[PDB]
Amino acid sequence: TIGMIALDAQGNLSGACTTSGMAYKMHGRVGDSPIIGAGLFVDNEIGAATATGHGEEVIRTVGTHLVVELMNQGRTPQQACKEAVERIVKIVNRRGKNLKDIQVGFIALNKKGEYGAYCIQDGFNFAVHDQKGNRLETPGFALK
Amino acid sequence: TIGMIALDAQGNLSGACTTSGMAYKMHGRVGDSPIIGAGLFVDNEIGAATATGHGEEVIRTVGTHLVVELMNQGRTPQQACKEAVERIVKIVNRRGKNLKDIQVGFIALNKKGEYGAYCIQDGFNFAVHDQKGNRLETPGFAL
Amino acid sequence: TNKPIVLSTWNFGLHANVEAWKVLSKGGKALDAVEKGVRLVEDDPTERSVGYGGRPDRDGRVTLDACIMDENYNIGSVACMEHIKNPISVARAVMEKTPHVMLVGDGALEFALSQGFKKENLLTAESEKEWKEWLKTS
Amino acid sequence: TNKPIVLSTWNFGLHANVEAWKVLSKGGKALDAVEKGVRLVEDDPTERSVGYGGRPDRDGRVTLDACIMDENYNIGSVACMEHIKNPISVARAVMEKTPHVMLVGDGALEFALSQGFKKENLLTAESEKEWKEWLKTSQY
Repeated sequence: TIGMIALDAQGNLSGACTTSGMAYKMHGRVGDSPIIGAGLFVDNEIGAATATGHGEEVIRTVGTHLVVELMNQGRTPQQACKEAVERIVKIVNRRGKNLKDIQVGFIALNKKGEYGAYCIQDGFNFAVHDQKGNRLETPGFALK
Repeated sequence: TIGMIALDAQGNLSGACTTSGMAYKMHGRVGDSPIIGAGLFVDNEIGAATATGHGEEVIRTVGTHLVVELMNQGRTPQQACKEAVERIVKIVNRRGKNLKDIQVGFIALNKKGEYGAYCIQDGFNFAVHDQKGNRLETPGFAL
Repeated sequence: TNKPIVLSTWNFGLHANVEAWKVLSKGGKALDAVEKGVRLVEDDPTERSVGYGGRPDRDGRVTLDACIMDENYNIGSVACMEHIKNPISVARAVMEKTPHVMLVGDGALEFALSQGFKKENLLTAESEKEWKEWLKTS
Repeated sequence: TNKPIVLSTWNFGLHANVEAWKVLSKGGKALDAVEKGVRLVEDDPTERSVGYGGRPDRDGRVTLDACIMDENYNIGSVACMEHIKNPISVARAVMEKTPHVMLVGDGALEFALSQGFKKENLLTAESEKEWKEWLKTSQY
């Protein structure tokens, strides 16, 4: 799975998300990648975000929309990603599930070019490309 | 399309959305009814919401998830439904579309048993059943 | 608080609410209530907007979409499913008897049948006729 | 304001970022940049988690999922589609040339072929082999 969000020279946002899904999944199974507000969501008035992790968990939590909406509430891209994860962390615990068996994270971007990234668990990485160059970065995580 | 949401004696919320989609649609076309956060979303800590009508616009704004999140911010069920359809009418105009060919309805309920609804065009009603009885109400009224 | 209470869309939602109330008023779970309610409209061929009797796509196929969500974020859904009268139940089956949350197309029916769901012709002679009539203009 | 800028998921995103930058760095549309960016990962058979070379379902079928969102609230998505190496491009066609926003299964493949998209064998030998090896240790 690969999720990508971008802000062009015009200050416009856009995003793409495409995957083959979970290997050896049931036939007809759909993950978060193609669901708007789950694997990806874009609002040229607030910002954008794309997810990572178990598609089943991202769908039930509508994470990506949650992140963008939180940015609409005044949160910076990073605070929105962190706040969204911490909320899903509670939801997970509510379901009596161990944080070690579930991963859900996001990378966000706002109209000012500001971005964020946060996940439940450590180990994920993403790529950022601006006038500073192309680089691999690590996000923040709740499990620690 | 029939969307249903309820709060039992335990104080637990649940929702259900089933439909046959837009008539004469492209073969594998899928609406908002099967998508969580679009045609339906439930959060026992806040409330539940479900929608009907042109699903394309509901998937577009993840309506239901928005309605619940709004109620989370403190808005009343009706207020959340109202704000959601408003965001839809704004995007409809922004995309250069005519609101005349669009109809979207939202019905919402919170943990206190408070409910409400709203839509774009006249003609959409909702049914509410509580300890007082079973009746039909017109969105936008009451509250 | 105003509980128990149920809400459903459109005028036919009134009769559907009665089936849900039967569960609610007795103290039944909201999940079972919202399932029994919408199912009433699924089995009704006079309601050509839900399940049985529903208007087909441009090809003359009746594909159903449905999803369910309980009080603890457990979800279940099915999209573009054919021959199954009650997709709301298949969605719940996917929620409880599957490690996934959403199934579509053939994979939906396959799983459905594997669960004991019967295969039926959801296209009523009335919907088939109205369809053919539409084909003319488009 | 920091722009342009591209964000990509996982390691292969670094290479996908380069493809998107070629567009963004020249003042190109963000929609065209993100589409081209992920397309590279779809065309790469070495990346078995996206498009071509992706690991199939238990039945051995490679079904892809994808969605796209632009700057004007336009959206497009396809799920459980097979035989089309670039599902992100077919999703853009759904958004641009269809009164809908989401297609799945054969109908999605039907529209794709109707737009000029070509039928291809996404199941690589490696992916086909590993799947057969799975079936054994899986008992399916």
